[PDB]
Amino acid sequence: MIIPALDLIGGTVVRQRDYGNDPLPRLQDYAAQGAGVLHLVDLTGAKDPAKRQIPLIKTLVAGVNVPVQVGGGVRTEEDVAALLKAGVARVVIGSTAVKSPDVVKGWFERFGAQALVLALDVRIDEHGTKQVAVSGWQENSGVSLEQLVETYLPVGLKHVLCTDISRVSLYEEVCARYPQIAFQSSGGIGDIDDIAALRGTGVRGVIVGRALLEGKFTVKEAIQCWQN
Repeated sequence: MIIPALDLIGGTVVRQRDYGNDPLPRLQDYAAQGAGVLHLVDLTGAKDPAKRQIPLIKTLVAGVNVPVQVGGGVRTEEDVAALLKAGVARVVIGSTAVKSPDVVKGWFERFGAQALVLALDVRIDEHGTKQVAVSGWQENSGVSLEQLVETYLPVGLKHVLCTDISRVSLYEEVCARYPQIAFQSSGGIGDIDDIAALRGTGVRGVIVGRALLEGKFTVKEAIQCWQN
């Protein structure tokens, strides 16, 4: 499916570039065009978990009729629980999934794999290895995408979000290798042709953010393309 995305700072939709303070009508129109899932990044919370935008997230989730996956500096069991309590369908786990796998495996056991998405940044190194990194501005963490995925398979891993931060063959490879996992792709979507390029790869979800904000195409057009 297409997964439209918004990044939020203090109630503001951002890319830094300001897109106004109307995230709810934006999300509602995404849903209205047929989106089955939405993606939110809480940039405020990612900078200070004490300022996690729980009240706003509550309102946004209550305001649409589709599951929303939400991430942004989720570090603790308590972060996960508070997001789910606010009505989030799935919590997106980034750096913590690389940093403390045994802890996060406990979270799978507690919350269920349907409630968790692992967001992994990947850069292809000199040798062609898919290296995991916790962010675009930090060095590789010393573990490959395959190795980290295989760490979580025994607790029923089902959802992985994969962002290529080095830049299709990448997604073809990992999706084929782990057909029991629903991979999402993130980044690199500049126009409708980019969505088409992902169609035969095995990727289950396509995160689309900035291209929607820039008016390159609509959610409806993205879905029609995806569905061929």
